[PDB]
Amino acid sequence: LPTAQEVQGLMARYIELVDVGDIEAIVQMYADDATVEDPFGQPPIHGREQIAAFFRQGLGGGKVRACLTGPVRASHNGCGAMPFRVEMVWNGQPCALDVILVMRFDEHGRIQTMQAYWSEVNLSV
Amino acid sequence: NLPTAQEVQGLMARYIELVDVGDIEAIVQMYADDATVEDPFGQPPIHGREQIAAFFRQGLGGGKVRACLTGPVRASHNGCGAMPFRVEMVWNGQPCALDVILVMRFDEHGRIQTMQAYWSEVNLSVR
Repeated sequence: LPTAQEVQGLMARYIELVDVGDIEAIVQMYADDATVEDPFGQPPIHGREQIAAFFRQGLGGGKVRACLTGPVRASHNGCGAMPFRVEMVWNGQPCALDVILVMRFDEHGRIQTMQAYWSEVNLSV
Repeated sequence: NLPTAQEVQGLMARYIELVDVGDIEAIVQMYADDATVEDPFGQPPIHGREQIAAFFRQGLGGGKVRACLTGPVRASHNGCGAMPFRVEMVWNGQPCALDVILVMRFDEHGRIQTMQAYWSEVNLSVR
């Protein structure tokens, strides 16, 4: 069960993995039976196979940039939240998306649940 | 009347305004009667307006707390939103800043049903 400082580290690395687009390293940060709700409000994705398919589709050939826009907030029960921005172009016009991610880690330092808050009101193009 | 994403951004932005001014009463008014609060997340939750009101009395009550948004409010389509903000106050006899992230869920009447605040000592900064 990751300490507060370890959570900050695990989460910062996660944005780094998204920014570079290493899909396989991203999937390995998740527990084998992790759950993903992105966007929060829609039905959750379950398991690495489904999570992998989700990322291969989203970060696939997309060429995306992602960066923390503020410090990672972490608690003492293996949970944390962070604000970040996702930028693309694919259309000639710069597009941005502001998101806040909430994660709960397990006793092995793997992501058990992940929830991303954002909607169309967070798009800026 | 479950708030839309845009209404959530408004409600949450308003919440911080009240915390800044210090209107403790206007804040408790925003919570539903059987609302739940977890601040900081990881601690046992407080149930009911009574406890909640008692809670804010202790915290915001004593101390000239200051607070501002540090980024836009993220909002879902099912009455939930999350936002990042900073709190400024006097900690253990020193000027300090606290970086926080709040997660809220509203009910069918625009009242806060659940509130969870993420922060720890790792989010504490001097001056």
